Amino acid sequence: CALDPLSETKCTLKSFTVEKGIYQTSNFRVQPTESIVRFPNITNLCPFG
Amino acid sequence: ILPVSMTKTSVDCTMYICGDSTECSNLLLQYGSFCTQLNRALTGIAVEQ
Ligand SMILES: *[C@@H]1O[C@H](CO)[C@@H](O)[C@H](O)[C@H]1NC(C)=O
Repeated sequence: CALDPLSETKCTLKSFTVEKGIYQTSNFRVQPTESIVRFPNITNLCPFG
Repeated sequence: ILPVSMTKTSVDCTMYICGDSTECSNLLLQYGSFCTQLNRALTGIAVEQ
């Protein structure tokens, strides 16, 4: 159940012969390419001096 | 006036109940065949409409 789109159909229907039609095998989602942690530019630095 | 069709919605647990949560995902598959049933129920509705 991982090499062909047909094989996932055979695997979801649990049959080796898949009848004519459209079958929702699985679901996909484009994954986060990266993480964007964003905050306001520093505005109140402390005067250690 | 007569209603005929309905909005062909389709849920996906592994994204609805929790997205980008693999620990929730395998916790879901511990529950079993609830969600393959729900997608089956809603695709049955969608084909019906
Ligand atoms: C003290 O002055 C020096 C001068 O080079 C500066 O580099 C340093 O950042 C200053 N430190 C503080 C805590 O103001």
